[PDB]
Amino acid sequence: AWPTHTACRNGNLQVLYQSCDPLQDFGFSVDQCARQLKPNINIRFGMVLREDIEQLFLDVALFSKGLSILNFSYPVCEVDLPKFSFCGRRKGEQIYYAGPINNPGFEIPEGDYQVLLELYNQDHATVACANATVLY
Amino acid sequence: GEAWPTHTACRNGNLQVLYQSCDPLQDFGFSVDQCARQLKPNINIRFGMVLREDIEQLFLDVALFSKGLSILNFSYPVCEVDLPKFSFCGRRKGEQIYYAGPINNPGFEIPEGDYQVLLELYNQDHATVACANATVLY
Amino acid sequence: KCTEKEGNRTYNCENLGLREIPDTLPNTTEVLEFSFNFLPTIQNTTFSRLINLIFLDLTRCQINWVHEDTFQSHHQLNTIVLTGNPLIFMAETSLTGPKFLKHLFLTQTGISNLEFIPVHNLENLESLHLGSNHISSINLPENFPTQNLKVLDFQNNAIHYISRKDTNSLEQATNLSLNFNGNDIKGIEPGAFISKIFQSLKFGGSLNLFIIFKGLQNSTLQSLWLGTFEDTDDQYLTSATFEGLCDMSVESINLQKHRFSDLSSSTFRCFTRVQELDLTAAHLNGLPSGIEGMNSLKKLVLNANSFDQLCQINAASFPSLRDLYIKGNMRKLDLGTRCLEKLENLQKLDLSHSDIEASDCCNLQLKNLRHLQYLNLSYNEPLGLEDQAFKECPQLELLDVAFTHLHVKAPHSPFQNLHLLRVLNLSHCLLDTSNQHLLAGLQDLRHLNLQGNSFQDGSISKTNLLQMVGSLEILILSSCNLLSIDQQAFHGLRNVNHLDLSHNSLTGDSMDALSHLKGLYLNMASNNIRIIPPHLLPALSQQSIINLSHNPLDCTCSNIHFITWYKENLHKLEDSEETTCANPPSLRGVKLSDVKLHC
Amino acid sequence: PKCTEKEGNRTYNCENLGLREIPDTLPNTTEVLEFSFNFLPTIQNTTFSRLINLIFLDLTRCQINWVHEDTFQSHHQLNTIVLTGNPLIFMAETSLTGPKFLKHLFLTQTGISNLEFIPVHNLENLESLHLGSNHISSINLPENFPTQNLKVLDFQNNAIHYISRKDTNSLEQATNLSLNFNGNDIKGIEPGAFISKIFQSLKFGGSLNLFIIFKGLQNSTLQSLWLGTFEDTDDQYLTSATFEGLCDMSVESINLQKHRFSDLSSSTFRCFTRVQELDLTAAHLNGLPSGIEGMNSLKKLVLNANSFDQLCQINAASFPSLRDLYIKGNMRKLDLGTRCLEKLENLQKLDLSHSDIEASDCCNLQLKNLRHLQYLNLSYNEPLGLEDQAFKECPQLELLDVAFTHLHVKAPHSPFQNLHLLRVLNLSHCLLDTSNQHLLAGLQDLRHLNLQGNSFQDGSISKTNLLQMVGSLEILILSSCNLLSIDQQAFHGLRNVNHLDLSHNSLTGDSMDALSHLKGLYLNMASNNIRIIPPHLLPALSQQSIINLSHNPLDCTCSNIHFITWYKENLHKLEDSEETTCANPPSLRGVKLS
Ligand SMILES: *[C@@H]1O[C@H](CO)[C@@H](O[C@@H]2O[C@H](CO)[C@@H](O[C@@H]3O[C@H](CO[C@H]4O[C@H](CO[C@H]5O[C@H](CO)[C@@H](O)[C@H](O)[C@@H]5O[C@H]5O[C@H](CO)[C@@H](O)[C@H](O)[C@@H]5O)[C@@H](O)[C@H](O[C@H]5O[C@H](CO)[C@@H](O)[C@H](O)[C@@H]5O)[C@@H]4O)[C@@H](O)[C@H](O[C@H]4O[C@H](CO)[C@@H](O)[C@H](O)[C@@H]4O)[C@@H]3O)[C@H](O)[C@H]2NC(C)=O)[C@H](O)[C@H]1NC(C)=O
Ligand SMILES: *[C@@H]1O[C@H](CO)[C@@H](O[C@@H]2O[C@H](CO)[C@@H](O[C@@H]3O[C@H](CO[C@H]4O[C@H](CO[C@H]5O[C@H](CO)[C@@H](O)[C@H](O)[C@@H]5O[C@H]5O[C@H](CO)[C@@H](O)[C@H](O)[C@@H]5O)[C@@H](O)[C@H](O[C@H]5O[C@H](CO)[C@@H](O)[C@H](O)[C@@H]5O)[C@@H]4O)[C@@H](O)[C@H](O[C@H]4O[C@H](CO)[C@@H](O)[C@H](O)[C@@H]4O)[C@@H]3O)[C@H](O)[C@H]2NC(C)=O)[C@H](O)[C@H]1NC(C)=O
Ligand SMILES: *[C@@H]1O[C@H](CO)[C@@H](O[C@@H]2O[C@H](CO)[C@@H](O[C@@H]3O[C@H](CO)[C@@H](O)[C@H](O)[C@@H]3O)[C@H](O)[C@H]2NC(C)=O)[C@H](O)[C@H]1NC(C)=O
Ligand SMILES: *[C@@H]1O[C@H](CO)[C@@H](O[C@@H]2O[C@H](CO)[C@@H](O[C@@H]3O[C@H](CO)[C@@H](O)[C@H](O)[C@@H]3O)[C@H](O)[C@H]2NC(C)=O)[C@H](O)[C@H]1NC(C)=O
Repeated sequence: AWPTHTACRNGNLQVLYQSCDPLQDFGFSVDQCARQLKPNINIRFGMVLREDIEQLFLDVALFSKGLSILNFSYPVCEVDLPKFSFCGRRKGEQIYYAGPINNPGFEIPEGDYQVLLELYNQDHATVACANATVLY
Repeated sequence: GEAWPTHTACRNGNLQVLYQSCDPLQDFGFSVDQCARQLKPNINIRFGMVLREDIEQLFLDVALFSKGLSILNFSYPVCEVDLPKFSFCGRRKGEQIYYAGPINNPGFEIPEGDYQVLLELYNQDHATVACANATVLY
Repeated sequence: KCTEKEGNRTYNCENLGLREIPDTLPNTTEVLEFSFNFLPTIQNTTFSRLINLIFLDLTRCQINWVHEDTFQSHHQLNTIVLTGNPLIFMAETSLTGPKFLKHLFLTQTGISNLEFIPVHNLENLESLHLGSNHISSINLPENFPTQNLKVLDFQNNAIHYISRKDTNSLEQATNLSLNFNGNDIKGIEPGAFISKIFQSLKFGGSLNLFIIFKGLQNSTLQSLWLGTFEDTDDQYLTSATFEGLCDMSVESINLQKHRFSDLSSSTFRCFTRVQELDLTAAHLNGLPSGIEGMNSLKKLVLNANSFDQLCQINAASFPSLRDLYIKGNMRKLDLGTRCLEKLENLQKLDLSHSDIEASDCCNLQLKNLRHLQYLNLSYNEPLGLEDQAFKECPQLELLDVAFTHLHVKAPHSPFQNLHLLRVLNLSHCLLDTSNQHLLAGLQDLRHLNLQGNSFQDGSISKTNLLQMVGSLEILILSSCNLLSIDQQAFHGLRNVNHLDLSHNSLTGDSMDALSHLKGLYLNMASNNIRIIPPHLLPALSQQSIINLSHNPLDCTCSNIHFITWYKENLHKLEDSEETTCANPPSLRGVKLSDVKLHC
Repeated sequence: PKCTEKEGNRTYNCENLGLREIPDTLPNTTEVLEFSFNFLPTIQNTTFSRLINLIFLDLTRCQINWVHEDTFQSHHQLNTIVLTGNPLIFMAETSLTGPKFLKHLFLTQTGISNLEFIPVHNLENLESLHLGSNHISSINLPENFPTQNLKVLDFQNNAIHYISRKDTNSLEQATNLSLNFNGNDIKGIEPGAFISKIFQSLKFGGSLNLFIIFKGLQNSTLQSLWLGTFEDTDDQYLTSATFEGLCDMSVESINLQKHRFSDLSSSTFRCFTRVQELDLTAAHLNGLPSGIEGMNSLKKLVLNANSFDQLCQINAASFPSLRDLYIKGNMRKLDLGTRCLEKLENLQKLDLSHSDIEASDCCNLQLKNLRHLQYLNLSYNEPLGLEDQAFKECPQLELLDVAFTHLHVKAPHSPFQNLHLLRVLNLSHCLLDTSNQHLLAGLQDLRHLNLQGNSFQDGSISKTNLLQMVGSLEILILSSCNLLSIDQQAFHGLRNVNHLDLSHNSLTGDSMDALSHLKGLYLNMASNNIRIIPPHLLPALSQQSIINLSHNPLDCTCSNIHFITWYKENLHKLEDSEETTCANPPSLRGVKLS
């Protein structure tokens, strides 16, 4: 299986992830690691696309002690609204993004959690998959 | 295993120039734009390769044959530490190059018949940068 | 192994790490998806076996060399995709061969000099894709064919200036569209686009629109995309910004995601000849009143903004408007009353996902919209529809309120007046299906979606609301937790041909209700069908396509008649691969196709 | 399969071997690893852990995609990391932390378009950062990017079109910083961007508008400015107008190679008044204008590769303070004239090589008045006719080089006679006539002579010869002269030598007699016809420091037994041992004499 990378490490806080796309790994990092996540945080991302992303969606499922908690879906790129400069890139293009995502602020209650993140396009093709662990 | 494939540098009429790479490590892409008996001065070429040696210093050796007899040998520097003649001089080992521009040749009415030319680019430590076993056919 | 995506004509070989074309692949192959394989060198020999290719995708195959005559034997090649290859050199005749090569993708191939592209056989090109390269001048080489060029994509490159000299290169083209998205354009020589040959231009993410407009002086464009992105650096549009616009003509402008510094009616001084305006996610809390410079607008898009009352758009400004989109509003949108009253010619209105919630809907809230054909109120907070709630919409043709809870007092008929209405989507509206007069008025409706609502006792009776929409062709009743459908439930439905009962809990006897129908698409996937009694087996055989997938189907002798039927009619059966036995344990998981029983 | 031990247990070369991992062969003690052209898609903490003492690591063109966290944690002495030519997808934040003093990082042609890609964590000790041939368009560094010790910053062949004051302010923490912009098409520079005194040297090679550049560099102090162009670069034309911006700045050294001067007047150099070095190489010059006044304080002028007809056309009057003058590679018959450099009283270096010079009564009038000249280079020229006392008028000369320029000297003339301070003389392939005993008369104090490629009567150096007239020599090169023998008492009278090169002749073991009176030299006898080394003169070899007997048909019978035990005993003292092998007998032909 793919290696477990460290998205970040401030103090006792740290966020680990590993790619659950069997075809490839990818590179991800967050810039400030804090309990109090500011809004409009900055990320870094490095990957080669295996699908066109004119339409691109994010699914997030959050887990605690193997049972589940919150599920949502948000669109990143839509035909009538590319939110990001990288929208509408083609399958086969390499990407490096270093910039903001538009997250509202939120805390994270203390506790060890596993988050499962999935980026996919309109045909439900996998663009990227992270099995992530947040450690308090 | 197999030797490198013979590419066509050009083909105008009955004239044509073929070449094959004699660097065992790799091929390279070359083409001349106008193919004529009368070679104009300052002709334009096209070239594609990955460098395996630094070319701050770079020299060209040309040996020409015909009826398998030796009719001329010369050496000309392409890049020198005190004179980089081309924009690509001083590139590092490992850099990919694409050059599409002039070289500073002079005239040359190509005489009738057939010609075997051996071209060798090398640096100051005699390391191979590029090697062509070329055939000229009229 | 590759995948036969279509009989002998299309195959997928992606991510297989192949170093050569398989002997498996037949002469008759026309579409080959060959991404993520390993072809360092490409030659005359590489694709010779496959002489009839129409579409060839070599994305990300590590190609370094494309040697001479590679495609000589490939007369019908239409599209070549080379995206993501570290190309070192392409021979002069490397793409000659095809008689009508219309699309070449050279995206992210490392190109910084356009002289690198072999021109020999490009005169039939309709689209050339050069995005994410290392390019800094759109100036094409001399003697580069551009006559049939209709799309030319230059995204994410290093183009900082466009000159008259540069654009003149493209003079042979006709109706050409260019994409410059993600190039930081610092200047354009004025008049570079005077040529009438330019249909559409995109300058996405550009940090100085004044510069752009000034450059496009005296030009005619179908559309101009000047939208920005989240990640793009912060600017602020002004009335000043658009001064250059009234020395040019564009039918369609997009200004997505921008911030208007001091929005006045004066800001739109030069929008007088614009026909479509898109202000999506422009941080608007309203529009100014009395514009006068959107007098000839036909299409306005105000999606993803922050309005509080609908009237704040000041509709007075755009009398000639045909289509209005206010989808995805970011806070409770109060529709008000008589707010769109002035928009007498409106035909499309999308209010979906805009956190709207209305009380006595919708005659007042849709006052005077005599000619509306499409209304979308889906994904909203609850709506109370009165009797005849669209009486002020007699020409409505498609109504969509999916995922918007409807509150209707039995026995009101909310859609009575809508006699020209053919498509109605009430999915997940939590409709009270008791009200036999819910769907009154809709004798001539053609397409009804009642997905994810619910019927008393989990059953559709002899008597029921569908007896008011008799002329239907498409009926969707999926996810309604139906346990049963009465034998006569759908007598009265004269013209059905698409029936979706999937994701309920129906059993085989429920197929009785279908006996009087012929040649439908019948979807019964994900139900609780086990044994299909033989007497009502001809009900299945009377149809065109059947889906019985994801059912706990029975594979004992008690279901023998159904199993021989299924094998006999395999061709008529959709989603066959996922139609498998539950009983007995030995055959659990076995596809029905493969069941071998003896009785 | 196998790497090469380039130096004992410390340097190895593993290039082009397609390795997917570090070999177990490679030892703990490795400090320099050249690992180009291998296959390391991913790089990790485990990749280089066996090799804990690396100082220099070259991973060029290894198809690296990923450089994962803590890769170099255990590599405290890493000085240089070379990543050129790898398709990098992502580098972890701590991927280069570990080394205590990482001084050089090469990220050339690695696909970088956003400088945020480079992990800053452990870069504060960087002395050089190489970012050429990437997809970069702004030299603006990220905030909190260390620049204090940055001394070289290479931005070649990128897509940089504008440089702003904001951009350059990023680099304010640097001191004596040098930047290379060669091959970027610079369309504008915000004026004053380089007012900061921290900038030592800038290169703007191939740039198509020098007016724009100079205007940008207004009010700046630079050591040097490289504004040369190339063959392939598009055609411009320099004017007096072009350089107007130059006299609102200060630069010691300017290069304008390969340019074309539209209307060269003395007015063209109005703003060169504080320039100390000017290089006009291959500038299509047929001369220089007279009476410049604006190269009054020049010390170094380079006019190489031009097209002069007469030397006087350079109008030397213009540059009295000149020290070094280079006119190498002239493209047509250069006539030296007479008294032409007479005004250049302080000249110290003069290079006239490869300029197709055919002097004939040389060189007192050609070199009139050049009293302080120390270095003269007339190599690779057509024949010179050297006067008796050829160089009276250049007396304080120190190094004279005429290699490959046929000297015509009518015996018994002494052309070098006045050159009392000459310490290095190169007459290689000059086609001398060594028969003249007086050819080197007056060179009693010379310390280094090169007579390579000349001939001798009978191919033999007798008791009496021209070398007992240069009695002091330390370095003597007599290679590739076709010598069959040297007389026993031929080098007596030279009692100083410490470097003797007799290689590439047909000398034999009995020629070693001539060395008996000497001690501790570097003795190169490679490529001769030595077979048996007689034992009585074996101590002549043992008296020396380094010996090279390689490429000799050395004898490996019992008749050479004494020499074979000597050679094994003294292996350490023997240079090029690997290529020193037997000729006889057939059984041992090719065997290393070890
Ligand atoms: C009237 O207007 C409505 C409302 O806009 C239109 O609704 C559209 O309907 C079409 C057709 O049914 C849908 O198309 C299909 O889309 C999927 C991908 O769907 C993904 O998005 C879903 C919706 O996301 C928004 O809404 C959800 C629900 O509230 C919300 O939670 C999300 O966060 C998101 O939020 C919005 O925020 C703003 C609010 O102001 C919006 O405006 C903004 O735009 C944001 O949308 C989402 O639910 C879904 O996730 C679910 O499903 C996935 C699927 O696996 C699952 O993973 C999750 O767990 C969830 O269960 C997705 O993320 C697409 O894949 C389909 O593609 C199929 O068909 C196409 C062609 O049709 C083929 O190319 C393919 O082969 C494939 O088979 C399909 O395109 C669309 O989703 C929907 N749009 C919106 C915005 O809701 C309606 O069409 C209009 N009517 C008419 C007549 O035009
Ligand atoms: C005084 O000035 C003279 C004259 O310029 C200086 O001469 C220099 O001397 C140094 C030291 O000996 C030489 O350095 C070594 O160079 C080799 C590479 O040599 C290559 O170039 C050779 C010369 O080329 C020009 O001249 C020849 C001969 O006429 C001509 O045919 C060529 O065409 C070329 O022409 C010139 O055109 C113009 C004429 O107007 C010139 O101005 C212009 O500059 C052009 O030069 C060339 O002969 C040689 O080819 C021969 O040898 C190769 C070797 O295999 C063989 O393949 C061929 O078949 C030929 O037989 C080469 O192309 C370099 O490899 C050496 O590197 C070693 O040493 C260095 C450090 O010293 C180490 O890094 C390495 O480990 C390595 O071991 C070495 O640097 C130099 O060649 C020469 N320069 C010139 C221009 O001649 C002299 O140095 C000055 N004196 C003092 C005291 O400073
Ligand atoms: C409620 O059901 C209706 C009826 O099926 C759904 O309408 C469908 O909406 C989709 C997409 O919104 C339309 O598809 C589009 O077709 C056009 C034209 O060919 C094409 O350009 C687009 O790419 C897209 O595929 C579809 O035409 C339309 N169906 C009908 C019959 O009009 C509607 O989506 C449902 N609502 C929700 C919220 O799901
Ligand atoms: C004739 O013989 C002389 C004597 O050796 C040769 O002189 C040598 O010239 C070379 C190169 O031109 C000098 O090498 C240089 O050294 C400097 C300083 O360390 C370094 O910066 C350069 O990279 C280069 O290696 C060398 O110093 C010089 N030797 C001496 C003793 O001065 C000369 O080149 C010979 N002529 C010909 C045509 O071969």
